[PDB]
Amino acid sequence: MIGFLTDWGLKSHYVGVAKAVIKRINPSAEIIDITHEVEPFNVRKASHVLYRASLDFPPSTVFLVVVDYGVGTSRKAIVMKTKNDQYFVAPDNGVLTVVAEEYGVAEIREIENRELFYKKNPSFTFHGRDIFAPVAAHLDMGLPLERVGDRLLSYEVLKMRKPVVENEKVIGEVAIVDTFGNVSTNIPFDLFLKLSVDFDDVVRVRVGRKEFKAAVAKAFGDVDTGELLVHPDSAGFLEIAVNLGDASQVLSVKEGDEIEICR
Amino acid sequence: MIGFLTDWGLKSHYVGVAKAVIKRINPSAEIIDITHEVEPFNVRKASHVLYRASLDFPPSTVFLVVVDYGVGTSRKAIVMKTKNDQYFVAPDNGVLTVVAEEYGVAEIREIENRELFYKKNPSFTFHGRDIFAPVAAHLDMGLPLERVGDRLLSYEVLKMRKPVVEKVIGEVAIVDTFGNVSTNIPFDLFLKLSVDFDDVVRVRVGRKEFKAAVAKAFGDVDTGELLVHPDSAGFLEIAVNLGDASQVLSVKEGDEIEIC
Amino acid sequence: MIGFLTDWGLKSHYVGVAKAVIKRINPSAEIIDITHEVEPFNVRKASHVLYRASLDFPPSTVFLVVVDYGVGTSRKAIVMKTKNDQYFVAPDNGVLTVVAEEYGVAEIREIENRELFYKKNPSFTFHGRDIFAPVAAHLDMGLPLERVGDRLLSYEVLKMRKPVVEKVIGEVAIVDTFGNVSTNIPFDLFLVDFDDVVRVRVGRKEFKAAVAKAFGDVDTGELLVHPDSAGFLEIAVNLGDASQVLSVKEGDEIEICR
Ligand SMILES: Nc1ncnc2c1ncn2[C@@H]1O[C@H](CO)[C@@H](O)[C@H]1O
Ligand SMILES: Nc1ncnc2c1ncn2[C@@H]1O[C@H](CO)[C@@H](O)[C@H]1O
Ligand SMILES: Nc1ncnc2c1ncn2[C@@H]1O[C@H](CO)[C@@H](O)[C@H]1O
Repeated sequence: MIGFLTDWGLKSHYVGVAKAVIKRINPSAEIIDITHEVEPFNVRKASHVLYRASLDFPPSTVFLVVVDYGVGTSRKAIVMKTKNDQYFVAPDNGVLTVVAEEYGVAEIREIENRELFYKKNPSFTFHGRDIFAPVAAHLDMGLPLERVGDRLLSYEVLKMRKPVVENEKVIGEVAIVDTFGNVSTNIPFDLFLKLSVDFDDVVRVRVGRKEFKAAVAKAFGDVDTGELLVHPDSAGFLEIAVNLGDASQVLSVKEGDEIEICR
Repeated sequence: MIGFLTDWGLKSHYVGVAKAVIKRINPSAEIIDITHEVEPFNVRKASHVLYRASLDFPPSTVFLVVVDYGVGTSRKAIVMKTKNDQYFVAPDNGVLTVVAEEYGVAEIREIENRELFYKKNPSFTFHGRDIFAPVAAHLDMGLPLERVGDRLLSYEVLKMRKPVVEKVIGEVAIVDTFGNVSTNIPFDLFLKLSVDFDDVVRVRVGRKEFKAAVAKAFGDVDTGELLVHPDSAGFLEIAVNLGDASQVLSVKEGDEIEIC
Repeated sequence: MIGFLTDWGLKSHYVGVAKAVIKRINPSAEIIDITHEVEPFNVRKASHVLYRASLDFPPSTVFLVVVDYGVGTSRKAIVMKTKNDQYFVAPDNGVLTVVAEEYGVAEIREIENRELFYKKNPSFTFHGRDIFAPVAAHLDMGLPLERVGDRLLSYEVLKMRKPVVEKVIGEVAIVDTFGNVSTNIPFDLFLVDFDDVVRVRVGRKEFKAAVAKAFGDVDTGELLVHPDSAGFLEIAVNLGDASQVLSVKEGDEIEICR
């Protein structure tokens, strides 16, 4: 199957034309949209969403990831193979930073085989349709990776301050704010569990100059309606939520904001 | 096939990983999204959307319904088979109220067979992915109902105000993209008011009253005018031709409406 | 395959039931959503989106186009085949204006064969589900065009001002999610050369913009004029929102001077 992730939006016809190109190449291709609502050009956000979603896709899955503000420039178009046997077709702009770091890099190829393109002369600003989609389509069809082009020894990496445990607390950043307003950080709940904390404990969540108390719980309903809670999200990350409410509003936080959780 | 309905939104990756899990259990599963934009936690809205959508799905359809604010709590995870031969995989929180009342209940099973789960250790807040989705996939693929778990004799029901005639009185059930206001009032029940097409009735919402023409199509009235008619599911719906009824009437779902 | 375009939105269950209907007629039907977020009743916007998307769909593609404010009225329901071998199932309200003009019309049939319907008695306001969807499904299965109904020798046309060159002038056709402003001006006509700086006039205000190939060819936040993925001249702000910066909306007149 092909996992599809972009910042194109479902309002425009861009997603549909890319799917048409894929289906023209392989009528039997299975395309699963991860999301097409990544905020415009937000590669940092996309890198996180990609990793978390990839955890639920099987080995051999080909991911079409296109959040490409540098489309048409000298930035490289690449295909990465992670040590967990998954494939990623994307621009070399750092969007593959998290999967590369979490799964390990097995091999990286630059897309040079023009025979895999949808058009002889790709549009200057829509490589997603003319280069990335068809390449993902061919790979998902059995095309050997080596046929995409020559290997690369490096790839662009997004500078990120790794979440660490230091003196009774864990420091990190807000990675994703979902539809409910739940605030998921880049702090692994396992890392958080090294602060010798447990469900039913109460910890302090610090955002900027504010400090909130929050119960460590398993489910939203484990606290009264409207109350804050700290729990592990579906991908194993520490998330802050408000039962039947919006944590991003209560904390007044947005993606990228530094967040601290004291024991 | 599988009818998918949630309050997860299409912006998050939640819907995609759920479909991936389903596709992993059954590569040829046909998944049709009813909607994933149900307002967060709004089980009442979902209960109506579910029923109206189900009317166009064939018998044997397995519906995956997940608007589950109680995920991870003691609330039951169930599978309901209605008398019209449709199956519903959902939390026991009242979201299946309308399909239960309209189609009647044939059987109810509590999801207990852990071998039907996606992961050995289900997440505390994403049963949609770890329990409901895979169970819906297995069911849509043949799995006998008895393989789900023990039977249940009752299910949580959403308290509702059954629409009656005496004028007609009901509630706004769904406000769609266009702002059309669909009620829980069957258009047939309304016709038992000696009313007829072309007649002008009065719409009473809150403390305001409007004049509305009984018509068949939006274009049967001048642009911007209010009309009362049967929507695609047989329910009385109020709309503004080339306009937004919800804005004009300044009404929201759950709102009580009166037609004299 | 079927290209699906409407103004129904993805929030409502309408799109879903329409797809269920297509699938019941043909379980193997391949449905590709072009968009369901066309502004309500905006047939003009839909006509441009339909054409631009259709350029990337193969011949023999069946397009289900339903932006039908006149649903339930005397407006005709039709099936149009264009000379580029694509089929369009839609209301006769001008939504097919652009594909008809750009590709040329091969034939038009009024939908009269009721055996192609979803139900004997179609709803008054959801022909998308009861008439258009099933018809598109059948055509996609190989149903001969002559089996749809009788031929029509005309169709409703949305009058439109054609862009020119004298500096060139045109109108904003589509503003995408990024805020990029795509016009109805073919970038070929426009072709001045890349790297030159031109003037963009949007009513009373004027802006300077670089003619470039990639958004990144200018500095962050700067304006550029380039060909979009369909070949139309588009105005964009690198890493920004041109629609906001230019304070323009679809339908607005746009001028570009050397
Ligand atoms: N105005 C813009 N500035 C920079 N990048 C853009 C702009 N519009 C679209 N893109 C990028 O084009 C890519 C698709 O080719 C998208 O992933 C998007 O990030
Ligand atoms: N902050 C929250 N409070 C209560 N329920 C929630 C919250 N966030 C998500 N959910 C529920 O989790 C379910 C998915 O597991 C969704 O159907 C949603 O209703
Ligand atoms: N209030 C309304 N006025 C006019 N047309 C409408 C209204 N609501 C829905 N429609 C049309 O009904 C069609 C679907 O049957 C849609 O394409 C939409 O344009």
